Amino acid sequence: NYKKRLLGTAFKSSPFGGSSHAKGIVLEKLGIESKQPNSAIRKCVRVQLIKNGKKVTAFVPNDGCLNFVDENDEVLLAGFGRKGKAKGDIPGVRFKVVKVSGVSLLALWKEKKEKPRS
Amino acid sequence: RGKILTGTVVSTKMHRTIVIRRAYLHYIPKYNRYEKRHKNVPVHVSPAFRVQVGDIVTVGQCRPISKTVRFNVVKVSAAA
RNA sequence: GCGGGAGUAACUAUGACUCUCUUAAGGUAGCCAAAUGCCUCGUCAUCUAAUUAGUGACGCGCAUGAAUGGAUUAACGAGAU
RNA sequence: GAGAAUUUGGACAAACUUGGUCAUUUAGAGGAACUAAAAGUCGUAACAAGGUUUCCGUAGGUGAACCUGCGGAAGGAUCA
RNA sequence: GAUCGAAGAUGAUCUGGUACCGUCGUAGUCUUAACCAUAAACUAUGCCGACUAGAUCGGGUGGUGUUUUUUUAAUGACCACUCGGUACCUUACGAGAAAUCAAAGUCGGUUCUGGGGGGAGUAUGGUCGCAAGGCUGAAACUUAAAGGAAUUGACGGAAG
RNA sequence: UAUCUGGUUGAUCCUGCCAGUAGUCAUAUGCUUGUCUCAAAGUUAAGCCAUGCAUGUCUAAGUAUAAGCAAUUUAUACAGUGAAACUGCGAAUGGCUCAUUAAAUCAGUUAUGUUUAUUUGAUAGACAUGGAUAACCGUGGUAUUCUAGAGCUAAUACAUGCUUAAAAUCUCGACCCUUUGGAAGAGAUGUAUUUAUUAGAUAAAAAAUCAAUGUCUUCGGACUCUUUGAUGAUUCAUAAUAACUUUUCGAAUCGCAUGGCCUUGUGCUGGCGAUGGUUCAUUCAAAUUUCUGCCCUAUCAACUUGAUGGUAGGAUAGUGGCCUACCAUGGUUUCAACGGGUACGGGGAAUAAGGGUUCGAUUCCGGAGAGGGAGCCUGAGAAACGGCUACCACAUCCAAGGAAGGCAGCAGGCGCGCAAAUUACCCAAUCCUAAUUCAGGGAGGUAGUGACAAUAAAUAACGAUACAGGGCCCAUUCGGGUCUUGUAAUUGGAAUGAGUACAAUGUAAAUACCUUAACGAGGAACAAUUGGAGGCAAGUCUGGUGCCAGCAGCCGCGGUAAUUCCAGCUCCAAUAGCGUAUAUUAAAGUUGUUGCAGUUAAAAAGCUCGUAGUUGACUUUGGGCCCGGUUGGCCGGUCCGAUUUUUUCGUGUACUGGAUUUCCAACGGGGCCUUUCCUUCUGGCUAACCUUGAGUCCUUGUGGCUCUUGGCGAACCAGGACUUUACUUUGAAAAAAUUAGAGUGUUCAAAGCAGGCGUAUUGCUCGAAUAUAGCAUGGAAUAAUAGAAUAGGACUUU
Repeated sequence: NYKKRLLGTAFKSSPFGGSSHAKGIVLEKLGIESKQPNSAIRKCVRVQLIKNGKKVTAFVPNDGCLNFVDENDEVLLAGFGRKGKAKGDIPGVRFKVVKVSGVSLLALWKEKKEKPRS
Repeated sequence: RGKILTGTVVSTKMHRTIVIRRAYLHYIPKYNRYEKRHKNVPVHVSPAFRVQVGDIVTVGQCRPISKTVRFNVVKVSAAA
């Protein structure tokens, strides 16, 4: 048949499959800086997946600066940057870390605050 | 099947049976331009053998005297 | 025929660039530990019962450099691992 | 006359082993390039006619953005 | 190989001047044969056919009147048209984001081509070439815009 | 039938990408967590699997444990004319999975050369005999699997056809015959189940019809082939034609209930039910095959010898390269072969206004697979998940000799992962399997688990009274009316969901029981949270922190007065859901078929030329070919009956709507294809048009007038019928008016109407098939001759 060569829409995500989230055993906990318009050291982790086996960097927001996501943490990894564009301040991250989840539930939640959860 | 289609002879050597090429005029659904097909249809003549190569012959169903050769040709029209 | 001494970039670490001395005046395209390397079992990957060859680079160039020429690049041998 | 077992011969299907050839993936000496990122080095190339009008193609040469030969365009006003 | 000159060699200019400028000068520039085949190769507007007001150059015809002029061929002068090319100018209807166009308005038959910027006309393979190189031709990744039409004002070793 | 907003700027309008608003998902994660009905619940390793279970059933198939014989067990009124054992029938059904498969798969529509346990309809036959054999008993070999010698015994298991008292009648053929009959054999047994003709084709044995010998005869007639085949004929089947479609084949077996007469070697016969071997049907199911349509990649272009096909045998249930030998050299392909990569396919499911785009879960239909690879048997059906044998790898048992295994069946274990449920209950109901009773079913019918989703109740709402404040209508200004962010030990209460006791009800093997009313008690609409507040996007103020702590989908905010961080109070929106994440579609006219641009934004190839391909000015026509409908076949709703019902089920008919997109047929097209003329002295000779248009009649629909509404005249639309003037080649005419003659397709079968007759038959119409300027050539008429067919007559040693 006829058509010009159309490419289907591609999410800029190195994990694939048909899965929302993913487990990952982690290497290190980093604290990287950012691009031009904003300062502050923003926290990240080097998540290596089990099923897919890809190296990704993920932003860990939390009300805990040195919150527990260590070297060998079984952390759950979601989207945010898969959904929408990738983040402006600290580029490279396009994955956000989920709280208290997975099989083992090692990575902790937002602490020192007593507004409703999230 | 029914109706008498076209069929010009391609292969002629042997006794009784030949091969014909048929052509059709089908629409390709998204184009809406016409196309044309090829099909190898083996077809039985007679123990007399009256066809040449080129002959437009009247096709129709008859006995499977071979499993693939269900067609017979009765009336030869052209000669080459 | 084709240079020395001195000072200098966040931070381990380096010298872009700048000054000064000296002489007639101080080198490009491209490549490197050599039929040439004091220093050197240098430094790293792969191979090997050990394996420095096979083959993968490192940069720590005693002392690479366009016509008695760099460089593109197929065929052929009682010549070399 | 029959059944079991043994031997010889014919034909069929597929596996296993060895060698050659092609594609893909991983490890990898080694080699070339890009993107992002503060400060630097050297020149003022581009930007007003930026004080030699620029840019693109192509060829040669230089520490360096570059300079020069040749052609053309308006991406200099106006239909050059 | 006459006339001018990339590269190359001296003089000058400048903070520097591997340039502009001036003195010289090699390959080129010219020629035959063969090759590579590109240009901001241009009307930046594909080809072919029919509908819709207004120049100039070439052909053919007319001007019972006037002029040229002594082989009078004036081919002319100057005017009417009728056809093709149509430097083009100018403009109503109409269209468009607008400048503008006068079809780049608007229509068909057929063919080519586009789907954000950078990465890229690159990487790699195929194919062609004697070689420089041509033709075909992506992705990872990066980014949130690149771009067109039109305005105001400052400035000029711009003009009045 | 479709509504866009924000972000490129100093501002504006285009171009254009991105981000967001919506609907959806077997869902996953954070958070909160109060119920129910219905539905759904391994997407990753078709990876490896422990243990229990998923496949049985009849005693109504038999001997028949009496008469005679060991031991043990069960039942009784007494007899137990006893059973649980050994045999036979199913395991190919059903359930699970998508590895594989661009396929002769599958999907539309069809076609022929077969098979088919069981079921179902009909005829005749069903006789007469023989030998073994488990179970069982006494013993014996092994760890187990597996069994060895020996004795007794039944059958519908198995194998012969030996015997012939008695034995009718008919038909057919050999031997033998004075041809009259005789001996011997095989078949048949009242009434019933599509044809004719022709062409091509296989095999063992027997037979019909005949050719090729021969003989006897009162010469009338009658006999007669080891073997071989058919010029011809017969029989089964197919094709073609006269109307079509579907279905259809090969060697005995008896047991049981009841009973009168008769016979009996004491086992017949009669009646009735049921089974088995044959013969021919029928139903249901499976094979095999023709044609059309198929995904991407041409940075995959050459591929193909058992390959295309014929010839013969060989093989098969059958068509067949299914297979081989020999021969020819073809077949496929740019209309995309072949290769590589990817993938089960359809009914359908989601989204959309539709077009389309993206998918192929559950359900249902078809195919393919059972640790890996191979082969076979058994059987009607298997080259077989719970069948068998050899081999290999794994894990397991073992006396070390050797054995036993395969969860892509259910529940569950381990590993993989974002992640997905009990080692539950049961044969009641439906359905399948076995004369019925009745038994089996991890099929199925149910239960348990989880906001997984939809749905409803929904996140709560009433009659009456007291008091305080601000706004508006009216006001006689005194008050009165309407109306609710607070408040009160306010008062009267009413109300679900659930538990518990008692009564009442239906199915049960089990878990949890339903419904109404009275009385008492407890709890209470079974604790409300989540998200947002700068613009897009409803909604702001005050403190605290100070580029830190932090938030971020986009553009951005935080370094001292932050509506963006953080907490409060203060607001908005929805709610048992709320937000995030996944991914598809819409937004997107951004791959444009419906429905897109190219002077300057991205975009006309440097220019000519030309092949394949695509497209086509034009007169008159029917046929042929092709494209496109509209109508009928299946399903749903409505109609009808039962019923409380618009639930739901069943049947018949009509209407309407939707779907599979392929065949047949009718009716009007569009596109595609076809000539003045034509032997010659000579005369020039012979013949003609589709249709359009107009008129008339009838029928239908609309509008006007009129009727409570149902009638009437005219115009116009559409359909059907009727209708000639007309057209043409020629002659006679002084010319010419005019006139005279002829023509306006053919053939066949049936059905209707139409002259004269009972009919026949002719004409016309309706429907099909076939063809659409003549004089070289071909057909018919006419004549001759040769062959064949058909009919009639004269003859015949026919």
